Amino acid sequence: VSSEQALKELGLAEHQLRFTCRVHLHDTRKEQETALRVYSHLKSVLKDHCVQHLPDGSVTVESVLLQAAAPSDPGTKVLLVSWTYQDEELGSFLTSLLKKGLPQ
Amino acid sequence: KPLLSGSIPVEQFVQTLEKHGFSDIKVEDTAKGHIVLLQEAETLIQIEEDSTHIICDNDEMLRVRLRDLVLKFLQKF
Repeated sequence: VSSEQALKELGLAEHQLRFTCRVHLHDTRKEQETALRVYSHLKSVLKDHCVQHLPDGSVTVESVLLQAAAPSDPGTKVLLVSWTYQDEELGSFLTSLLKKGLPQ
Repeated sequence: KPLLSGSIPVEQFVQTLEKHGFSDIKVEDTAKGHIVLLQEAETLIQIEEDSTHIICDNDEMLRVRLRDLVLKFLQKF
C-alpha cells in the first residue's frame, strides 16, 4: 500500500506541519534588491534545485517559500522562510545557509 | 519524509513542553484552536485541526526541539 492510500483506508486527513522562520538580514538596499540578492545567491549555491524568482518578488527553492516581511528599522530585512514537513531537510538547510549572510 | 496525521491536544502539548525544560508557556484560544506562545525565539505554535504551524526566529535548535515534540503526537505514514 502507498502513503495516501494508507491514509484514505483509515478515513484520516493529512496533518500539515508547517514552519515559518523569521530570518534577519542586514541590507540597506530596498527590500526588492535584497530579495534579488537572495535569489541570485540561492540559484548559485543550489544549482541542482528548482529555484525561482516570482513576479511578486518572492523567492522559492523547490516548495520552500522565501518572502519579505513588511518593512520594519531601515537596515534590517526580515525574510520569512516557510516550508512544510515534506521539505524539512531543505527548509532547515536554507535557514542555516542564510545565517552566514549573503555574498558581499 | 512521511505523511503525518492526527491531532495535538493543547494541554498535553504544554505539559510535554514543560517536561522538556520550557517554562512561562502562554496559550491563546482561537475560534476552534489555540496558539502556544513562547519567549524563546518569539515563537508561536498555531494549533488547529489537521494544521500545526510553528513560527519562530532563526533558532534552529529551538525549532528542532519543537518539531520533535509535535511529531511525537502525530502518526507517520
